[PDB]
Amino acid sequence: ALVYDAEFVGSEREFEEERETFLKGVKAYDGVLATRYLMERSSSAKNDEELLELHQNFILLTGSYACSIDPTEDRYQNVIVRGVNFDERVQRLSTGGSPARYAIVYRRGWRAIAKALDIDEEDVPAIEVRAVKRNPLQPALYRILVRYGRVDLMPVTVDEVPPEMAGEFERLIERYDVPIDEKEERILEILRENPWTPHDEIARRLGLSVSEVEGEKDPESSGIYSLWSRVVVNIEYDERTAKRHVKRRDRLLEELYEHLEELSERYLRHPLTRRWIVEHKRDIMRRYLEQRIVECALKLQDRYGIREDVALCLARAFDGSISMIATTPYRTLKDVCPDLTLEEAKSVNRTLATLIDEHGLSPDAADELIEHFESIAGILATDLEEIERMYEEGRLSEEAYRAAVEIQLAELTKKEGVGRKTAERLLRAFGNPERVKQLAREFEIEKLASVEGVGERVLRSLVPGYASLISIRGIDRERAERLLKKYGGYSKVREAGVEELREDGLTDAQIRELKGLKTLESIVGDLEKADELKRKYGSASAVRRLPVEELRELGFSDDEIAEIKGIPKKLREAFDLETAAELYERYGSLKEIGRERSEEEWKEWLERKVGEGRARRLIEYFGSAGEVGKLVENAEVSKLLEVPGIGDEAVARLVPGYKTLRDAGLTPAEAERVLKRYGSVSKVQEGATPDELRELGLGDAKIARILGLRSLVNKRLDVDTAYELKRRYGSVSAVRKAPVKELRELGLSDRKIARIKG
Repeated sequence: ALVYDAEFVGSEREFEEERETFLKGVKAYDGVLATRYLMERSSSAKNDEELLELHQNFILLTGSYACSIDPTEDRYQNVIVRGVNFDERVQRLSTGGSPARYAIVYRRGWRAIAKALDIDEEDVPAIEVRAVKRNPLQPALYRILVRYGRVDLMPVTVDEVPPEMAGEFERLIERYDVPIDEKEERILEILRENPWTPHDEIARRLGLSVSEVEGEKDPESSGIYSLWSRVVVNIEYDERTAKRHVKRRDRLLEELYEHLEELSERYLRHPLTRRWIVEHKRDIMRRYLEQRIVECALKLQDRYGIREDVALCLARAFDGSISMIATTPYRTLKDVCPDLTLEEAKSVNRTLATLIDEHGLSPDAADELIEHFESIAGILATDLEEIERMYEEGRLSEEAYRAAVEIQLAELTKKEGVGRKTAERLLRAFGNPERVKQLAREFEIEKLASVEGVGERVLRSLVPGYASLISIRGIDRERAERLLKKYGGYSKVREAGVEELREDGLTDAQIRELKGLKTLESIVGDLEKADELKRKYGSASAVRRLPVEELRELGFSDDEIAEIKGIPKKLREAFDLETAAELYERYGSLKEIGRERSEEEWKEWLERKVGEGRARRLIEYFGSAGEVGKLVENAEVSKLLEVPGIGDEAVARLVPGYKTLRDAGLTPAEAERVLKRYGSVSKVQEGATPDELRELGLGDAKIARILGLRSLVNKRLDVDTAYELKRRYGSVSAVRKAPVKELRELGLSDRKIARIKG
């Protein structure tokens, strides 16, 4: 068994009220477990909808009591979870906080707290707060509230859950204006689609690990946990709302149990009473555990390719929890499952994998970092001088200590302009790289520049939008910081009103360059107007290609409108401005504007057959489209082919039957004589004779194809006899069925009769 422990150092009074709080939590979480038990089998739409709400209500109250654990954040010490000291982990965080509540947010973290409070009134006095799918709140936010003991923020009734803490979580994020890095934006993208997307799924879709997605439960980190921490610490604590919540929840917990009892009869023989849950607690927990072990073991095989026996071993030893395994040191994993290979361990523990493969650490040195900092994010969240203090006190080996420092430095030196000495100076002045990165995002340019080594290039790579503004001539460092802070980033500086920027001290040339209004100010002399059009429409091409009515409507004179559209003056007073523009932006220029069946009918007929391009080639070559149409009707193939760009393909599309004759091996001239003489390939097959085709200069081979005789010529019959055989009888098929003696009367030999018949 792994080590869970904690000692209570509060007074006797504080011991009593703390056990009171924890036991209420256990009782609330029993409701989560009991309702979960019922939800395993569906009933009816209205029944399990009522059951779901009850479930969520238990989740809220469990969360609320969890928030109340360790209010003064000093009633516990030496909080140990699975051999790991949580006191040291929470103290390293910039916001600190209760190590007890910190433990609760972890799976089975309640075990350390239950031991400290001597909870023995119930078999498995669990309090969990990691519900995802059925959580009435945004799951990450829910855990962060518990972490920060926000009794004031945690709702005590599903009906009183603010949308901004659930589906509309975006409203809460935008309300307090916190810095958000690129990775966090990628995560929020997924969560906007589905706020209740599991973190393993988010990681899978972003090509990240769970740890990268989650981050530390502190503002100075990166991930969804860090983002929510960044928001929540900005929300002032409401003591009155907290006390109202505390005043109401005990009574609410009883109502939920009364509701549970009545609703349970709708699902079972006997009601689910408080007494029933307590007595069957151990069996309910075991049932949950065994089915989690199965699912976990399968996942270890499917996703991580771990052997079955090893997977089953790991799953049981760690409560069927992948996230518990993924944060467990290699040695601890190998102690409970000796058959585990390092590659298998590196497969599930991405932190271990990265520390070894991407940072050349030994497994033992990596295990030090995992036990002390949990992940890379933990190292980045930790102040440099704190890591150095840990080394001096002999609580970190040399290999582990130096690797920590290198990881902390590399986070900054990967930026252009930042060397080791400058990176180190930034860490000593601002603690950790995450703080340094957040200062840049808050545009604290002067603050960062107070450090030696931090000049223009460093500021260009660290501070978002700084390089963009400082590139504009006449804008120095001081003004860049003012503009960035005032409007909240480069893009919003660029969106600011013209008059605003002028009174900020910017020149019209600077504003023009900022908004890219150059080509639009050339079109119209005003800058505000040019910006309004850039805003209202899209580009210079959009304003230019606008209808003339709307341009006059915008306040443009007809002189300007023609100038904008580029309409020359012999076109302006020749027509009205409406038609003058219509004709100009239809053709290239002025001189290109200088451009049984009728002419237009023949034109559109040609454009349908050979295309508009090839048709114009024909119209230009000859007199008109009516002349081309006259050649087509007379099967003048050769003369049509005299046109450059017009080959067999186009001619075949123009004159019917030509392709057929070309396929049969006839030259264009030969096909022309046939089409002229007979009119159509159909009438050729129906009426033309071999003697007539030989007159047109055709050889016996082509004639066979033309008359469709090759199905008889192949039987070593000549064209003449095949033609006569195909004529007297219906078709080629009918000849084969003809009487033998009837063939003999026609003069056919026994060998030819044999070839025909078989």
